[PDB]
Amino acid sequence: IGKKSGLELSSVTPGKESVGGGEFFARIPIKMTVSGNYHEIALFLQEMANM
Amino acid sequence: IGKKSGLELSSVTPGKESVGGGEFFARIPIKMTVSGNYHEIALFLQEMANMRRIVNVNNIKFDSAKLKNEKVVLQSEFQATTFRFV
Amino acid sequence: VWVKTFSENNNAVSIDGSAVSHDEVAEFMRGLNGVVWTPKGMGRLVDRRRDSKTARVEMLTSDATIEEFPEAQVSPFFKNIDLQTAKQVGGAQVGVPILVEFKITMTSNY
Amino acid sequence: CEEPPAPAPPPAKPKAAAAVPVKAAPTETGAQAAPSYSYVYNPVGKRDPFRSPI
Repeated sequence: IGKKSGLELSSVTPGKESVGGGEFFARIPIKMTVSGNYHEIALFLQEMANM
Repeated sequence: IGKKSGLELSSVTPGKESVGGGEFFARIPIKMTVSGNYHEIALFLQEMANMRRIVNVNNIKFDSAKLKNEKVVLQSEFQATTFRFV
Repeated sequence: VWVKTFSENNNAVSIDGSAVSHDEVAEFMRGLNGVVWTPKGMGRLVDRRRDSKTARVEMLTSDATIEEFPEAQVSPFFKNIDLQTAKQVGGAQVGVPILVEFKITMTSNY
Repeated sequence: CEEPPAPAPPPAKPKAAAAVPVKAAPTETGAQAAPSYSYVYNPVGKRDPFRSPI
C-alpha cells in the first residue's frame, strides 16, 4: 500500500509486545516511516485503515 | 534483532565466564555495540528483553558518536549475559 | 523523578539528570520530543564546561546551540533536541546508584 | 546369525541393552523460549523549572 500510494518507505520498525497492555493479548506496535505528498500519506493511512 | 531494528552492529564481544558468579552456574557476559537512533536502540533492547533465550540485559550506555555533532547518531553499548552451568 | 541540574537561558533549558533505566528515561524523553539535529555551533560555554569553569557534572556531553528537525513529538510545547547522553552508573562497594545518568537540552515554546 | 527375534534369554541383550540404554534421557526438553518482558513505569510531576529558564 506504500508503493501503490507512491511513498518511499524510509523505515519500518517493529515494536516490543506490550506485556502489560492486556491480560489476553500482547500488542505488537509497528512504527512506519514513509515520505511523499500530503495527498499520498492521507492515502497510505486510509488504505491501511481499510485493510 | 539488530538488523530488523535498523542498527549497525559495530561490535559483539563475548565475555569470560564468572567462575565466582555462582555455585551452580558460570555466567557468560556478552557486550554488544550497536549504533543508530534512540528509538531504534530502545527497540533493540526491548526485543532482546522479549526473546525466548536467557539474555538478561543489564548495564546500558550510549552517547553521540559524531565528534563535531553534525548529524544525529547514537553509539550504544549494552551488556547482556546468559548463565551456563558450572 | 528527581534529576540533577537545571540551567536555562530564556530560549532553551540545558538540563542534567538521571532516571531508573532504559524505560523511565524513555518515558521522559517520549513525553517531550525527538529530533534530527544537524549543523551545531560551538561556543565559549562548551569550553567552560570542558574547563570545569561553569559548575556541572562532567559525565555530560556539552553544547546548547544547533538546528533541529522533528522526528517524533508528544508535547506540542517542547522541542527536545536529543538525549545528549546517558550512562548507567553502577556505584561501588561503598554504595549504589545503579541508575542511568543522562543529559538533555530542550527549547520550549514560545 | 540372530533370528526374527533371536532365541529366549533373549539371548545376550544383557550386553546390547546394558551398554545401551543409552541413557535415553530422552531429552523431552530443550526447546524454544517466549522469553519474558519487563515493565515501564514511574513518571510524573509537578512545577519547577523548566518554568523560569524557558
